[PDB]
Amino acid sequence: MRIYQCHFCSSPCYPGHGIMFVRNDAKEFRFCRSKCHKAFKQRRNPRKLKWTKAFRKAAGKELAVDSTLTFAQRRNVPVRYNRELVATTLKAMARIEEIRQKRERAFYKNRMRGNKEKDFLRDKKLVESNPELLRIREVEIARKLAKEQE
Amino acid sequence: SHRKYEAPRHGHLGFLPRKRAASIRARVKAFPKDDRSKPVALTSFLGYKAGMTTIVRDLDRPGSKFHKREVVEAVTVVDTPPVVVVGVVGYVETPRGLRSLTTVWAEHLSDEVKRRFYKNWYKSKKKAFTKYSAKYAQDGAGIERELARIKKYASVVRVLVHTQIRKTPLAQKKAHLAEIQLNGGSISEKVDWAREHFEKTVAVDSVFEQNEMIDAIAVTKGHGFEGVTHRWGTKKLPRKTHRGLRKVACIGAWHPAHVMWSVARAGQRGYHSRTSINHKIYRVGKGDDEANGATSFDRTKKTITPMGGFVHYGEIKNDFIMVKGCIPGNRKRIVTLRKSLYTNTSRKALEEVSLKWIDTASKFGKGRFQTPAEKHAFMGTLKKDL
Amino acid sequence: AKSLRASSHLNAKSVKRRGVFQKAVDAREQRISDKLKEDLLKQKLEDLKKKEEQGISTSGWRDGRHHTYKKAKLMKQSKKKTSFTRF
Amino acid sequence: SGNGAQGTKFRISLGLPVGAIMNCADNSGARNLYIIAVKGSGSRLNRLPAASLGDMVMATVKKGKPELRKKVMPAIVVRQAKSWRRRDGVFLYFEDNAGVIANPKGEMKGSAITGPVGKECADLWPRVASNSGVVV
Amino acid sequence: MGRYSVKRYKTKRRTRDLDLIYNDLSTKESVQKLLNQPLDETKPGLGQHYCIHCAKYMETAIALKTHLKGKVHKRRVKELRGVPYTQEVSDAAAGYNLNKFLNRVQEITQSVGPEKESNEALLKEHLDSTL
Amino acid sequence: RDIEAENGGAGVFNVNLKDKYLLEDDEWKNDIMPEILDGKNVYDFLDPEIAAKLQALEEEEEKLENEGFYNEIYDGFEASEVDDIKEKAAWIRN
RNA sequence: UGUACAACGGGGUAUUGUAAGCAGUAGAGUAGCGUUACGAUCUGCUGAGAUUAAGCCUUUGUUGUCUGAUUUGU
RNA sequence: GAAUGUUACCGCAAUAGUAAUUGAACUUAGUACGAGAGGAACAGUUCAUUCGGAUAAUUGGUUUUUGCGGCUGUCUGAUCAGGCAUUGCCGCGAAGCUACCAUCCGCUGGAUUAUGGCUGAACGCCUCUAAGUCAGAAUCCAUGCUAGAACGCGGUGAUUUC
RNA sequence: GUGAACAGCCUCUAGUUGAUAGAAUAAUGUAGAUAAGGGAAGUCGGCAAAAUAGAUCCGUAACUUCGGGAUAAGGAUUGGC
Ligand SMILES: [Mg+2]
Ligand SMILES: [Mg+2]
Ligand SMILES: [Mg+2]
Ligand SMILES: [Mg+2]
Ligand SMILES: [Mg+2]
Ligand SMILES: [Mg+2]
Ligand SMILES: [Mg+2]
Ligand SMILES: [Mg+2]
Ligand SMILES: [Mg+2]
Ligand SMILES: [Mg+2]
Ligand SMILES: [Mg+2]
Ligand SMILES: [Mg+2]
Ligand SMILES: [Zn+2]
Ligand SMILES: [Zn+2]
Repeated sequence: MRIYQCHFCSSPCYPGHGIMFVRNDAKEFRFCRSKCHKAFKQRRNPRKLKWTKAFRKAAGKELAVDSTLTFAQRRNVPVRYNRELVATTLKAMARIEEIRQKRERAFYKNRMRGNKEKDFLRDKKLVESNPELLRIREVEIARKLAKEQE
Repeated sequence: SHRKYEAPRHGHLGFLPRKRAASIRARVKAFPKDDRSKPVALTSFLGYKAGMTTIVRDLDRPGSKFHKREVVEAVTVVDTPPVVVVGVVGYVETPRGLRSLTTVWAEHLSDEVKRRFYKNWYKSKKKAFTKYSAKYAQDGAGIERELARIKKYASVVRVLVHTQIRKTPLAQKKAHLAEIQLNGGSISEKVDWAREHFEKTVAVDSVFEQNEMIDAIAVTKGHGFEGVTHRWGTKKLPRKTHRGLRKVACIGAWHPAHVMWSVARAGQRGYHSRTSINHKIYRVGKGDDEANGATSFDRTKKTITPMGGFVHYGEIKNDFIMVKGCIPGNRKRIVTLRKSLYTNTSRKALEEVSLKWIDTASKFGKGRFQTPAEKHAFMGTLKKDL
Repeated sequence: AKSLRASSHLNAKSVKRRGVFQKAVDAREQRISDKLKEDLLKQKLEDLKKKEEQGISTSGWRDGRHHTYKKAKLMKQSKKKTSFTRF
Repeated sequence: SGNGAQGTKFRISLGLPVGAIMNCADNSGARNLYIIAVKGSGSRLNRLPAASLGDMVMATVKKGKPELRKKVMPAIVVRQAKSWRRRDGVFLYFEDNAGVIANPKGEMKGSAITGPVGKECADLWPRVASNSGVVV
Repeated sequence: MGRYSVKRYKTKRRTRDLDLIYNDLSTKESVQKLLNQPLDETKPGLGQHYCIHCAKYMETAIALKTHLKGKVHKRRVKELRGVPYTQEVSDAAAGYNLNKFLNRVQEITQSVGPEKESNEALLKEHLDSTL
Repeated sequence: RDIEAENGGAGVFNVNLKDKYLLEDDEWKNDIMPEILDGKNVYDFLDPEIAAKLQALEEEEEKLENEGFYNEIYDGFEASEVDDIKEKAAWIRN
């Protein structure tokens, strides 16, 4: 029992879900969904489809290179079973997930800095550009307040 | 003259008539044979079908090609909160058959079970069992006399129980009431057990356990009026045949000058009573277990309920039974779980189930994530979260 | 093949059934019965703790209502000649 | 399950009814195979006999050596395009349908098999497993 | 689902994959073997006039020339410009075999890429000379 | 085969493949190896000196936490002024 | 007249695939004086935006509703 | 679906129907048997064929969810947002339905036939039969399964203030 | 307007908005569609559907009354800026 990643969008592939295609060079293409499988058959480009992790890593929407992203790799040389080593690995997995999530948040925050500045400049230009509508708003404010007063 | 090529007939003449079942709760027609030296036990239980999901089983089956290998199997989840014991019925043997001699109820019943006695509950004065409950006063004569009658004459003893439907996500408030046979000690011990358990709850783990074969009794899903092609599985007629091709071409070519009862005809499909047998209990889950969706191989702390809940059902918050395969009835239908009528001699009845993983991905779509923490961790930070 | 009702297969099945399979059934019965007793005891303990917070002849008729109902029914069956056992 | 087969065979989705043409994956000189019968086939009115991966069929060579032509020979299906369920938990399929020529004991006429061979067929037939370079 | 997509990309009507064509173009020996093929009776043009980029046989040299002068061939050439998108890319985007994927990208940028580009240049000028 | 014949016979005897394990502790033989933890495979995190690698990662995290890697007003405007501008812009767009 | 019922709203869970608007020095070039003008497209703000029970799950919010007809006795 | 006080809940079972089938595999075993060549079966196990009954976790098909996106032509001055094209067309598409194109499940007591016997006359031998009696077929009758007599039945709750 | 076009599709002038209705969405129909793998195994018989289709370029056999056959067959292509 192993969790696979979708060949198209890198989403997890759990047992029973999705479909596998075997090419004549013995390469398995595992797909999580009919959506991804039909995209593969139509030969669309996953690096151009915006909803895929391959695109998001290629375009820099999420951090792709970090020291937390190197712990998980296919192990082709086995190690003998050790109970305490299994326990240490299990603790480390949760710790690594926590640190990776913190760094992901920071990466998105750095990518989205400047947003408030852009919003304020846009709002200022709109307010400067509409003197008549603001006058209507002030008349509405004054009439509503006079109604409350009387 | 003789039919030129042989074929088996279409459909099964022993499941006739294909009419709508008389009740939404399918009847238990036979209980297991009573062994008197055994301890007292319930023979059946009541639950609600909640849905299906997927498991991975580490199979131990000597002689099988999948011995020491993993298999992916479908399971059915039945929501089973404890039943409440409310009465006892005695049955005598007569030359005309079994006859109910007397019925004894408990002193106090919930409104949950009192609703079963009403068509218009909100308008009623709720007077049911009010005079009966007054028979428990002044040392309980009448009650004691009827229990004595059950002890003196009954050859069969059954116990009246009801579901606690308020613990399910169902919109229905009116509970389901049923007779469950007591197989166990003597008649006197059966009656003493019932009297002791009046107004008490019996949980599903005091009736069943894991690795046990049980039987599912339920009314199948309805489909309304159906043509012969899908009701009976007959072959479609060639294209643009005059007066239709979803027909039997000739309903009689031979002498009796009637239509035979054995000829396929259009009519009701589904909503029939069915008793399917030998479904293996894969798991008896407890409602207060925080990780009742987790196994010894999958260390995720999760419950059985899939993300977003079971489609058209809701969440599993009570004890549940996970049996492999499929059972008659659709989700949220009341089902009766019965103990085996015989000692199964197949080795699958002896196998011990060891689950490696339980699927909790969303059933409302092509669910890719087992927990919301997993979905959030995979997707990352969203625009609204900042 | 041998049918489901084949005598020799059913004989072999009965020989198998009297042993390890019946052993498994009996052991499961004992475990379930013990759980049932513990469930009753636990309910008694919970009810006791909660109430700590708060503080025979079977001859004749079952009741007078039953007496009147059955007497009237039997008289009606006599009058209308609708008795299964009497003329 | 056929003579020469090793053990039981569990049910696989059928992809090759009678009249289908699959590729020849061995090196015996045949190019394709036309299915005319399926070993171990049941009987039911109007129902076409069909083959899945790991089945033995009777086939004729339509393209290839004339020495191989006009002869009806056993073949074993090693690949199918119809998707089938593996019990480990995935539905899968190959690009093409493909079979290999055998004798009634299931021994390979050719010396090697080109392309992948389904695990179910390889595990069922030891000589296919011996002549296989790729097992999925 | 629709009839057009079904009957064009049915599995029995599948075409060669782009990573396989990238490997075909990467090495000179593969290029020469695919350029000089034996006379095969069952291929269009007796197995000659084969465009490696599109993995396609043409009936004639004039057909191959008119094909090379086309937006379809240029579309395929543009598709074969980048990294060939193995399963390693999807694994790395999930965050798994990251060092392996980065090593593969480094090898493409350092060795395999420029050699493929030089082979493509030589192949294009040979096609210009012979056509 | 003698063990099988005395226990169940062929097709009834269930052999324990873990009994021949050569481990440091014999009590570890009948131990279940976990496979999944929160959408992750344990096997591709399983490694000797993963503890040392985790410690080095934690030193990196501490260095960032000290450096300040994890941590309304404009020229010519105050906080109430930018709030007033924002409210007026929302009114205009509506 | 209440773990009441309903209509909306909120939160989940799913589906698609990156909204409108503004900007850039990204854009084969062309025209006029390194600059401006046109320009398919590209990039950013933006897994955005839209939809989500009609037979999905859930709910400390808002607003309302709880009312008539007919018949039955040993 | 009227009617046998009314209304409600839990039940009984007369009668009628009835359902499962076939092949292979491991072990027995390279054994009995055989100069050899060859080569079984019972008991213990595992799959599959045909049929039947369900079911929708998953895979696949289906799409008026006209849900999301796109495309051609034309029309609304443009952008925007839209209309029409007898569901305009293309891609994906949940839900529902559904497929040996998907999954699960399908038993055990009595009496017998041929036949093999026991005791034993007829008939001072003998005899499975005459009286009596033991086994025994995928058979029969049941167990189990479906309906429940709308003119078969039982147990139990409540039973009206203009 | 599109387009070779009095084709089909959309629009302006002008003209209609007539044809028993409402509610539901069983079977069987009538009219129209889509379908995994296989590809005529269906059937008296490929009936019916599907597949082809505009234009530009390359190329085109037997036979022949030399006029044809011919759009033979077989290939490359097509948007926007
Ligand atoms: Mg679903
Ligand atoms: Mg036929
Ligand atoms: Mg009967
Ligand atoms: Mg046997
Ligand atoms: Mg069916
Ligand atoms: Mg338009
Ligand atoms: Mg004698
Ligand atoms: Mg009746
Ligand atoms: Mg098809
Ligand atoms: Mg024919
Ligand atoms: Mg025929
Ligand atoms: Mg001609
Ligand atoms: Zn995917
Ligand atoms: Zn090309």
